[PDB]
Amino acid sequence: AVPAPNQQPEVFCNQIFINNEWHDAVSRKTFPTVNPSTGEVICQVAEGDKEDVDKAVKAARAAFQLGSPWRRMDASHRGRLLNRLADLIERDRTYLAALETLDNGKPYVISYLVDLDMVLKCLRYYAGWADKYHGKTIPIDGDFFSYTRHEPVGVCGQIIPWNFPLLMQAWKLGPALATGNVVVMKVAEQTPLTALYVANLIKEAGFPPGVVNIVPGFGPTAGAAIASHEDVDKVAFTGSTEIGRVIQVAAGSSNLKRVTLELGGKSPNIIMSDADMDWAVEQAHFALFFNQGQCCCAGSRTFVQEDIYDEFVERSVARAKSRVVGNPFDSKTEQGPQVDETQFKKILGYINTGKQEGAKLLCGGGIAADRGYFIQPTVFGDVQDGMTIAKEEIFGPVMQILKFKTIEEVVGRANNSTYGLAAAVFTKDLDKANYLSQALQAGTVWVNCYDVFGAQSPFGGYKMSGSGQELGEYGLQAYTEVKTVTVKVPQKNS
Amino acid sequence: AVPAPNQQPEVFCNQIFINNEWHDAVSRKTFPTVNPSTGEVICQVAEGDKEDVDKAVKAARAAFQLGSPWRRMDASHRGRLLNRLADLIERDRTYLAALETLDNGKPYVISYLVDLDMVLKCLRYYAGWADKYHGKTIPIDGDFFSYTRHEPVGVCGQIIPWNFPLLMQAWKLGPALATGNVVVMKVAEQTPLTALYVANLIKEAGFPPGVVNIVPGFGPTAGAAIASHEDVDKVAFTGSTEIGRVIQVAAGSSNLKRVTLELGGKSPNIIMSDADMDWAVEQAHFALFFNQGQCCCAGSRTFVQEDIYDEFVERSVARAKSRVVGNPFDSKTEQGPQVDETQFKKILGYINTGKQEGAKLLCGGGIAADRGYFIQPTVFGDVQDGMTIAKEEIFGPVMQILKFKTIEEVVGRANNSTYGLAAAVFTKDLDKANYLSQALQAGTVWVNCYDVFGAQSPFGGYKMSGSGQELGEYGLQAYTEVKTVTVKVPQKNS
Amino acid sequence: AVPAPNQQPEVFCNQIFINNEWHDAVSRKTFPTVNPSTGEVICQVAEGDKEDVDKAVKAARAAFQLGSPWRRMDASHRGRLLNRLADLIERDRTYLAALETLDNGKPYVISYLVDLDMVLKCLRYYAGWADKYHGKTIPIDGDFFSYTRHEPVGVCGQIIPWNFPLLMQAWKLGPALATGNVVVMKVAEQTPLTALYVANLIKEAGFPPGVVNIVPGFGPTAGAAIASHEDVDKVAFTGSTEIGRVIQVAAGSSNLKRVTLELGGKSPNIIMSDADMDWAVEQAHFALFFNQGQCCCAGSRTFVQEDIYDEFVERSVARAKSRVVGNPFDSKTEQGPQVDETQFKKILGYINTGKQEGAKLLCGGGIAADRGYFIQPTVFGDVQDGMTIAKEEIFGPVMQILKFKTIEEVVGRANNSTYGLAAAVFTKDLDKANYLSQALQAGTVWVNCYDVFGAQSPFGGYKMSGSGQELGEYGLQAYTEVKTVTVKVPQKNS
Amino acid sequence: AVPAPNQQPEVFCNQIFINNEWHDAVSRKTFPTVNPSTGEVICQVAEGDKEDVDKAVKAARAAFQLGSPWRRMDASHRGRLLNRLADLIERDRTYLAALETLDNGKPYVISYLVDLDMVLKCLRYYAGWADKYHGKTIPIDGDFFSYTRHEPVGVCGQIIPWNFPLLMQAWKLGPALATGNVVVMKVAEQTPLTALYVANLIKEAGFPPGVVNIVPGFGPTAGAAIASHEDVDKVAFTGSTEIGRVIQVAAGSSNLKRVTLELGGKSPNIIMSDADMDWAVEQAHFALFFNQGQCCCAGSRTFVQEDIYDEFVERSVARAKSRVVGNPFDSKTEQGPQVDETQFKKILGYINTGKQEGAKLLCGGGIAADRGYFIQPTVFGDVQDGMTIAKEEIFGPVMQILKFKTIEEVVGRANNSTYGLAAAVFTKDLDKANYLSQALQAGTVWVNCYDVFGAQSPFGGYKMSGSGQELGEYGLQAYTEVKTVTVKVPQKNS
Repeated sequence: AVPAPNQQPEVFCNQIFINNEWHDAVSRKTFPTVNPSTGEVICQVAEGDKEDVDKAVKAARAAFQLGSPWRRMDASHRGRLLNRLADLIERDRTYLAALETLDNGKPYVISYLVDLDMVLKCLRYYAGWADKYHGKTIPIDGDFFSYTRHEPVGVCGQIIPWNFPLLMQAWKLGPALATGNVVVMKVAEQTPLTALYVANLIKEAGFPPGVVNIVPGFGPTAGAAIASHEDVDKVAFTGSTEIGRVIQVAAGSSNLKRVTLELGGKSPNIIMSDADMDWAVEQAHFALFFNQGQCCCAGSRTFVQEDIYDEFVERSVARAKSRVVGNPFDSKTEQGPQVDETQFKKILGYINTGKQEGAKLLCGGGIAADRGYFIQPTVFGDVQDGMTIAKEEIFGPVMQILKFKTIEEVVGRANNSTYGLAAAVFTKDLDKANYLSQALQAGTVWVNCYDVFGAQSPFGGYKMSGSGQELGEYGLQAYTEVKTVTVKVPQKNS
Repeated sequence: AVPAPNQQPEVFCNQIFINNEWHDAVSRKTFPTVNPSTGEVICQVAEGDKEDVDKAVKAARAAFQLGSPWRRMDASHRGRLLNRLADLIERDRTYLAALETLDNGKPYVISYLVDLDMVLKCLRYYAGWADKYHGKTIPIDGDFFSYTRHEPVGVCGQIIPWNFPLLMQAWKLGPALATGNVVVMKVAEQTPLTALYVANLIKEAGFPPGVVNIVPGFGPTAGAAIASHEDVDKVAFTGSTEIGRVIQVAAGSSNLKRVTLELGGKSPNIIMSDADMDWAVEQAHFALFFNQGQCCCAGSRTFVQEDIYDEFVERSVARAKSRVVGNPFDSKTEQGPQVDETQFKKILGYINTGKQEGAKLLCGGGIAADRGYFIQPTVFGDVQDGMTIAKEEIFGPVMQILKFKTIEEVVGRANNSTYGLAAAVFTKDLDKANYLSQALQAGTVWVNCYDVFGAQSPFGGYKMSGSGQELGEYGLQAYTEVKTVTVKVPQKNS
Repeated sequence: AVPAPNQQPEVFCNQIFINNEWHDAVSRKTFPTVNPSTGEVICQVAEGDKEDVDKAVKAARAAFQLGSPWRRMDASHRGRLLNRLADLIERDRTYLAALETLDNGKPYVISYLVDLDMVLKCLRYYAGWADKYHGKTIPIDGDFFSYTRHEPVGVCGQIIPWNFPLLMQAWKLGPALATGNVVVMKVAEQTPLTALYVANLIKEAGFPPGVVNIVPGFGPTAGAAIASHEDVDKVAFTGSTEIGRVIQVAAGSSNLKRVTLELGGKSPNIIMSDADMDWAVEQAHFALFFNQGQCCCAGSRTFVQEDIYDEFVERSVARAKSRVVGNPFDSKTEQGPQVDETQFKKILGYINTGKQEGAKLLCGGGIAADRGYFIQPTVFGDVQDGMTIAKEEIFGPVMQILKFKTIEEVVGRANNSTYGLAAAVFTKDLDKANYLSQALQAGTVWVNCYDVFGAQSPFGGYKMSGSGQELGEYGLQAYTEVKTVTVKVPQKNS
Repeated sequence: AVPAPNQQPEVFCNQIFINNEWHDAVSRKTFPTVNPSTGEVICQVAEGDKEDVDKAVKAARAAFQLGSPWRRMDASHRGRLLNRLADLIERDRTYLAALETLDNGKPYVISYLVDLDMVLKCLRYYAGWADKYHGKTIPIDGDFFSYTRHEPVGVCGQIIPWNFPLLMQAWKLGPALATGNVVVMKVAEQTPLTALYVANLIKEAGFPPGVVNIVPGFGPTAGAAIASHEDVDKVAFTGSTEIGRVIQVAAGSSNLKRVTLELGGKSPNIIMSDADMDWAVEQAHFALFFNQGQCCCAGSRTFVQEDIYDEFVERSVARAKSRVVGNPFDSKTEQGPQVDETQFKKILGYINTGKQEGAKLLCGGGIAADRGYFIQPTVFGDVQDGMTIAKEEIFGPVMQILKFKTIEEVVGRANNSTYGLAAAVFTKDLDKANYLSQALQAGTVWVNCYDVFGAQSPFGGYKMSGSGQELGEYGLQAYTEVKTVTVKVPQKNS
């Protein structure tokens, strides 16, 4: 049941949001955001820079000041506000679902039923954490009373990617606002629209000004300015592992601000011989092709037991070949366009490599439309560990199927990586399930499923997949400062 | 590798322990504790009464007075004391292993390698909990500072059975002492020796007088006294499903003191068709025959799938037929005698019942010795739910094997009981394992194992199997009082 | 700013609520519920007995069936529904505020701005706990995977008082429904109306039938039946210190069900010489007189240091003499009538006793109106520890003001009580505030404030003040079953 | 009770510790360690470089290999070893305390009763954590079983400063080893000796080889090697606020490893007029002069209310004049030498700096002995906020006393700092303490005490005092990896 979408929704916000006010870039410069389906320009947006960031950072600090409305306000009320924002976004659910599809290109039915469901659940989840994250009282030695304060970290720099525009915004705002922090958020130049409108609903929710500031622009400028700002207490970056090094390097060189990173991966989806064929075939397909393959934890490495390899591939190629590519607003469409031309050509260049590298091209491999950034659902067979496509994150509709024999083999090959964001195991065996979920060096291991995220379930990565987690209770840690207060008492008793 | 035991351990203690001092029964009355292997008197024991109990409560009450050494005592020092006690106990491990065997009858190997092993770990485990059970600080509405204190409940009465004299003493003292309570313990008339000697080590450990008081005697008097005393803040009793209520009523009529209970069961052992036969066979035998059948969580109902019944049964009979019964001090001895004659004829009585009821006796079924309380390992086959041996806890080396076809059937038959202390499933299938562990109404579900107890692993029970928990972090709850302190402050800030 | 009250609200529910269906008593018997403002009979109400409780429990048990909608419901969905209930309550806030006044007598202004406010926040608070109450994974010894399940406890009997009809029901339902339990609630005969109407909203919110069953009636009939029921897993009773015991034996003598008690007290309010007169006096007045003095934790023992005693006493009388008593619906009315004649004659009888005992009657001491159950704000001075009025909870608008000299002294006298529900200390000294806050044997200690409850803050009592606590995260414990699942794994690694 | 020390303790360890083996530098290079009391060379010590570090890292990685002794080791057993290690350290308490003063310069009496006491307390505390850091089970939406695993981070690099050689080592090893990590530790060129001797005990303790590896040497070499190594999973650096920056970038450019920082401070000690003068003055002296001024959290900023300033100043200057400087092995000595010549000149330059700035030198201000790096207890008065001595951490026995008027004023002046490690308030008023403990922007606030550290008490910092904390349960956060495991289940039920 998905409400009919407005295929050309009108855009109301396209500037810089500061102190619950809409501003032009200081420079007066703007950038265009494009429809990835047509290549056409949707509209112009304010191009924020250092001076816009400072303005935003000045607004946040003063809103984070002791005695300020936001700082004094009940922890319970912060959650009421978060619930309100949830209420209003739901009110604007059909519109936002269409605008997200318009700028990002993901099919509307997904935008409505998945992305916007997940946004509502995440904000409502964190509303419930607002007054339920407690510090401790500590039975310290001697005649002393010791307790801890879990205060907000402060002015939080937040940079999010384009693959899940709205839900990334929610994943960040949730714990930061539930914990009493203020935010200056940097949104992706490819998909800044839905976040700019939500800032409107942030305003409509009742949130005081300066608590959430969004500065649209470009990474190296706005993004870098935040990463370098001397009055920013923490920066959360989600995006290319390349810029990540940039963020951490600038961060130590600015003020030693608190830095958490959530980068890419090359997630292994391991199908053991005793797996349910039909189910593993469909979850494997979803695992890689979901969101036009542009998922942090896409199952881009399909290991299949040799005894079943041929059948699995067969069904996967059949499955892949049936995937409907086209208008995201068309109910039948399973896959919309790639986010942008650069990414578009990047994936094509990967496929090209895969071919020359010797991987067996079984289907797709080229452009799926003369218009927009469409790429055919591509499946490579007989993929090797050394192949470029089997090592580098493609972030596209390119499926990699590797052949293995034993469980000891797949663990080492799966774990032989610089990444460790996610992984999955398909098997009926209890000991196989447990062996693997323990042995795989991943921040998330799915068993007989894939891409199952819960508002209560954390999402963190290992190795070069970064640090820190998202969702669940763990999220509140990186947005909180712990203060210990140890008071001298007349005489301690148990 | 077990050190040669003293088959004739000398007993140093047989009096009443109050305020780190040994007292004579106020009545001057004593009773004999007897070796279940020979049936002769070990020694005379002070027979505590109400008058001795009152002494103990008064001694305890004073040790818990605000400002006392124990109450002013550092939380971490509390752990050192239990850790010291552990260290003292290890020093006397060989001595204590002999004494427990002498009074209880369990093989010296098990006493040394199992029972005492878990005593050290329980005490060492809870020693680490002493200063790590935190209170909270709560982001309450209004300009207030709210935090909780986890205070000791106060004077705690503890009644423990005879099947695990030392381990039970440790399960109870573990959470009690680490969390700062004081204790008046009543030990089993059948097995008082090891507990009395341990009180002595507590003396040497450095525990302030009154902190632990032990009053040997019988239930209706001593036990009743603790249960009825109007200055007893808590009473922890483990044992008969019958007497437990007496506690709930006797205490619920006195001063509404805290009562948690850990009572008997009829725990079902479910063997699925795809389980490892050899493993299942040896585990099922252990699950029921462990500690001469004298276990609360004995797998007293072995459910076996039709497809594997015959082979499982055959394998079961030989294993039991091979089980070595005799002098507990014999290295080769697998099973000692029942704790006393009352138990011995009682179990004899049950075996008889099955025979009449039509259960197929497959082995054992009679007395294995003309001296001591030895009973033959016995196996009943083709057992049906409605039989008495399938309904009442036998607490002896009598095995019940039931046959089933579907998992939905065994779920219902397994759950159709007044008990719910534990349960087990043996299977290689993941989905069965998850299904059964969830569907089963038991406090503890073992999968592909049995009697797997962790000091860190909690021990609770459903229905009439008792309330409250033992072991793990959950144990400290029942021995802690939560006091909320709410403070007015100038101006509340996040 | 309170909306105009409807002094004669219509009654829409007055029967027995089972399976979201309205039923008459099996016997078809009914009882009258009275307006304490006129004494006149408001309406007739179904008189539930054992037979009706059998009905409800059978509906509850079936609602708790494994595979049932309530059992299968997303934990997050349980939270959505509690939020739905609060929303519908908010829509009917003015109505419920008026029916609560008519049935109970409490001032309309208080019912609206306090009672239903706290009702709404409590429900919204626990809605957020719904999917945040986690079990643990345990690093147990050996090659095992051990974790716990925090399952619902099951069929929960809830017997609630009349002093906070709506808040009490919300206080019980919140955590219970949040942990996935099903409820059979016994409401006060004096106050059945507002809770029955909520029953309508429970149905309207979307709760599956049989998840909540409310059987209004009388204690010895309805109440005892619940307390003795063999298929009830837990009984939560709140009220009379006398009746509480009936519960503990009835349940301990029934099926070993889990039993929580919430009984009265005689909470000491300690005012030190260096306290703020203005603040202390106004709080000391509030502490006892709130809700017509019918609060379990009312500060019925006012200790005032000798140096400030007289000035305080003088001011307290003036304050109470000025307290406006009358029509609860009048904005200027400060104190309405007592809940009923039973309570009415009871407290007069207590005033009588206090006179005979030699307590200094300083104001009031009699009837405040010829119609209804109004009693004058009463103040007794020079109260002594041995006096009846200083030992038994009056639950009326009767204030006791005692004299003391040292901080060492008031602690002994304050803790010299059978109860331990609440306490308070008023002072500007840090060491005095900490010293007393620790040494006071009460589940709740207020500093420079009184009756400060946060839904996030637990509410429990010491000694004979009952067990467990209400509100907070500790509130989820009493409605949870801990299941331990320990699984054998190929090879354990850190 | 202090045992007389060995004033010329023998050195038994002086090389590089890898896999429980003592090795020479690859280069065979050594460096001399100096006695800061005599200025003479104590002995030669192996000078590790990149190559020696690479060896240690591989040996660390090897001990962390899945299926290794340390990885298979029971969490509770991990605790036995830490408890064992502490035991061995206690046994060598007098020797290690002598060596620390010899190498560090702090008074033996303090080394013995403070540092080594604290070292023991840290180890035994974290021993009890080993098996108490639980993961959680999470009520995720859908038919799934979701849980998280808290695995070790891996190879943990630890660079420690010289002011608390043994205590700093413990603070790092404790949490690291309790959670199952392996260590490659860099000890200070000034104070490598006692840390090396412990390595010997670690072996006698029984830790599997490679679990802890200690590399003596220099910062630009060993430290930089560790921070840049591609196989070190996390780097924790403690020391110079300047160097702290170098680590974060090298780590950002190396392998994006986890980096926690603990830098310098300029902690404000705020004395209110109503504080206890005598207590305040002796604590204020201690707050700064402890450990020859060489504490990151030194009360280097003493704010005194104008009404009591003159007397406080009067009292503090005398107190310092009476402070004994000399041979740390002489019991009467309160203050030994600074750690070295670098530190020695640094403090002289700072004392000169304040002199030039116009700060009133009230006592000391020069060299205190011709031999070794002894410096006169120095007290500056009428210090202004803009002065360098009021802004930069001197890390010497140099006291700065500032004057203030109101509580709101000192709050802004105190918080106006790049540091936020600690703070303290002296007052008898409840509202002032609570107001200030909340408003002070510090990782740790003391009330009426200073330098009160408990193993159970977390130790972190605000602003440019670094990230992450030490001690408490919060100390384990940095040494833990969170893995979420999400399993498809037949049908989820509560």
